[PDB]
Order: sequence, then C-alpha cells, then structure tokens
Amino acid sequence: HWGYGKHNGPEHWHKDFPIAKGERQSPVDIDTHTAKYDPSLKPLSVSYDQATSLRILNNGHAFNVEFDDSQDKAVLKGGPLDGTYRLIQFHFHWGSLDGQGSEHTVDKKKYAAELHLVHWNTKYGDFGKAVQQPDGLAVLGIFLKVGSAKPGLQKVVDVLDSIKTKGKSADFTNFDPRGLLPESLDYWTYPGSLTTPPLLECVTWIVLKEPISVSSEQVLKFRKLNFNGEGEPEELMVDNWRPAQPLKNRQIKASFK
Ligand SMILES: NS(=O)(=O)c1ccc(CCNC(=S)Nc2ccc(-c3c4ccc(=O)cc-4oc4cc(O)ccc34)c(C(=O)O)c2)cc1
Ligand SMILES: [Zn+2]
Repeated sequence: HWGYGKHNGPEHWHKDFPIAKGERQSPVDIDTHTAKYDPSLKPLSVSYDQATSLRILNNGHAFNVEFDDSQDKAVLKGGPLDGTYRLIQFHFHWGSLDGQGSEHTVDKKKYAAELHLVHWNTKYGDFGKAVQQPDGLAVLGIFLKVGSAKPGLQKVVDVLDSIKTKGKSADFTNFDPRGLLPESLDYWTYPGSLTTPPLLECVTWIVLKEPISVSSEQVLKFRKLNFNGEGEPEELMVDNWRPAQPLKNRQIKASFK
C-alpha cells in the first residue's frame, strides 16, 4: 500500500486518499514572520504525570509508544483547545540524514526529526469517533535537532532492536513522556490533518517552538529500523516524513509575543 518510497510515497497518496489535496492538510511550513501572536490563547496544559505507557510497536511506517487511554490519565488541555484531549500514542518522523526528517518546517528549515504526541478529544467517546470530527484530535509536535543526547529518549532507543521489523511489538511500561519535552511550551497552532493516510482533517496542531536535542548516536538507531516485515528484503525506515503542504488561507497563531 502507501509508503514513503518513490513508487508509493507522498506524491502518490492522493490516488487512494483524495483528501491529500484538501484545504486543511498537514504538515505546513511555519513562516514565523507571518504567524501572529494570539492573546485569546489560554495557557497550555500538559498533564502527563499519570501517563501509563504499555507497548511499543513498529507499524511499518514508524514506531508507536502506546498508552492506556481508557481513563483521563495523560491529557492535553488549554491553549487553542476546548475540553480535554487524552494521550493515546506518540511516534516520530525522521530522515536518512541530519538535514531532513521533520514534517513541519520553520521558515523552510527542516529538523532532523519530529515527535508527535497524539491525543483525542474525550467528548467524542473514542478515537474512532474522534477522527470523524473537525476538532477530534490534537497533536503536540516537537522538533529534534542533533546535538547533545536526550536522556529521556534513551529507553526508547534501546528497545528499537526488539522491534526492528513491521508488526513487531514489545512491552514498554513505565515510560515517562515528560522526558521528551523541551523547557519552554511556547508554540504555534493551526487547524490541520493527519500527516499519513488516511490524512483526515481532524487535527488541531500545536507545534512547540523550542526543539529538543538528541545525539547523533540516538538518531542513528532510529535509522536502523525496517519498513519491511521479518524475512523480507531490508528497507531501512528512514525519511518517513511528508513534505509541507499548501496553507490555503489558514492562519498560524503564536502563543508568544
Ligand atoms: N503523523 S500524525 O499526523 O501525528 C498521525 C498520523 C496517523 C495517525 C493514525 C492513522 N491511522 C488511523 S486514523 N487509524 C485508526 C482510526 C480509527 C480506528 C477506529 C475505528 C475505525 C473504523 C470503525 O468503523 C470503528 C472504529 O472504532 C474505533 C474505536 C476506538 O475506540 C478506537 C479506534 C477506532 C482505528 C482502530 O480500529 O484501531 C485505527 C495518527 C497520527
Ligand atoms: Zn506523525
């Protein structure tokens, strides 16, 4: 099916997922000079103290650290959000080289990778119902640059060898996502979509301005993963990012002056 290769990559997705050419697609380039500070934005609240991680899975597109979202444990509120959004999973998008990998870009700058913490609006009951709503999801995006190692990320890095191929999963309990956040919560926000098929336009994007630093060694291990399943020709899981899409009259708002 769809992927990131030359024959099934982003430029081909529209054939099976027409919304790919929609009016609210993600990611987008964030032109910092055009983004406007929005006084109406309420304080952003990231409450991950009771987060319950459960498993890590290689789904053939990236790897997901899944959480128990049967209760209001890890939640995201405030900012441009109305109500409570529950953390369900987080994953990354990265490149084959340090100069690329992020999905959103800042003044056209591409980061080495991008972390996506996915949350769904609790007023819709479940994730399935949420992806049928214009405000069903909220994804917190964090940029990764290559520099000093990120202590909180190492546990994720060290388990990757156990889920090298598509379909493989491993227990991943007691992981604290707070160790992946930068110091500042300054952010840019705009209405968008999922960046991979089905590309549904149900996401309120909140992209943090401050990137986190990860070591070359850490990202190199991300690049050892496989898109393929076990026993198949090895296709390194790299460059699993979608390029910037047309803004289409949308406005990106800044939480800071
Ligand atoms: N990069 S990004 O933008 O951050 C991003 C990209 C992709 C995705 C996820 C893409 N895949 C989707 S959407 N998967 C999906 C959607 C709905 C359901 C779903 C479906 C679907 C059809 C239906 O008829 C009833 C469903 O009921 C459901 C009840 C639930 O409690 C949770 C999910 C769920 C399920 C599933 O079955 O696990 C998976 C997340 C973030
Ligand atoms: Zn993503």
